[PDB]
Amino acid sequence: DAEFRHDSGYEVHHQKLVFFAEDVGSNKGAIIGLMVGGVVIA
Amino acid sequence: DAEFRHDSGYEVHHQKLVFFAEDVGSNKGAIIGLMVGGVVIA
Amino acid sequence: DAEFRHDSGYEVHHQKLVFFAEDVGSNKGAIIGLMVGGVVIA
Amino acid sequence: DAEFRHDSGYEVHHQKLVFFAEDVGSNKGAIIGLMVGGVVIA
Amino acid sequence: DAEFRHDSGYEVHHQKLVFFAEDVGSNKGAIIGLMVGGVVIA
Amino acid sequence: DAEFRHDSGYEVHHQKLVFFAEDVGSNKGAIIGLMVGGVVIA
Repeated sequence: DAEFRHDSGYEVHHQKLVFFAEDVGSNKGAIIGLMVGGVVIA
Repeated sequence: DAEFRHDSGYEVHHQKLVFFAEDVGSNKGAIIGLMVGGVVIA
Repeated sequence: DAEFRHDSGYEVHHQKLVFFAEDVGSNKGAIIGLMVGGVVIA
Repeated sequence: DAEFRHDSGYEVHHQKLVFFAEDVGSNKGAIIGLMVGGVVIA
Repeated sequence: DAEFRHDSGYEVHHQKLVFFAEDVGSNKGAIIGLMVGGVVIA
Repeated sequence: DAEFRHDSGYEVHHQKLVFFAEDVGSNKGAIIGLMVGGVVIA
């Protein structure tokens, strides 16, 4: 008997690429990328 | 007996590439891309 | 009997790439990427 | 005085995505693509 | 006086994604891709 | 006076993604990718 109780709100379980989550102040250079050679933020 | 209880749905998995989620202040340079060589944000 | 009770608590994840979590002051150079050679933030 | 002497190397740069170069034996599964989820080779 | 003497050409430039170089025996599963979730080779 | 003599000895490589170099026996599972979750080779 396999009883899997998952009352969550997502379907990810491998790679989760996302910035923030709740609430931040100011995003002055928010970047999230693998092998990203080159990026300038004021 | 396979009882899978997932109160959410069936989509978005393996790779989740997306910025934000709830609500941020200001997106001054929000970028999310792998192998992205080149990007300038004021 | 396999009783898995997970009320929105995915602690065991593969790869979780995300900045912040609760709330910060100012994001002046928030970057999260593996093998990222090159990045300038004012 | 800017003297740039480049006998070769004027066509590709930044991102060089290509398989092989001189000569291999057998290509039984030669793949080169970023974010490529799904591929089966016998 | 800037004297740049570069005989050779193609070889590398920021990102060099390529398999092999001289000559191998057998390529039974040659793959080169970042963030590549999924690949089966016999 | 800047005398740069580079006949076959470059330094600006940044990212060099490539398998092998001289010559191997058998490539039964040759993979080169960052953040590659998932790969099976016989």
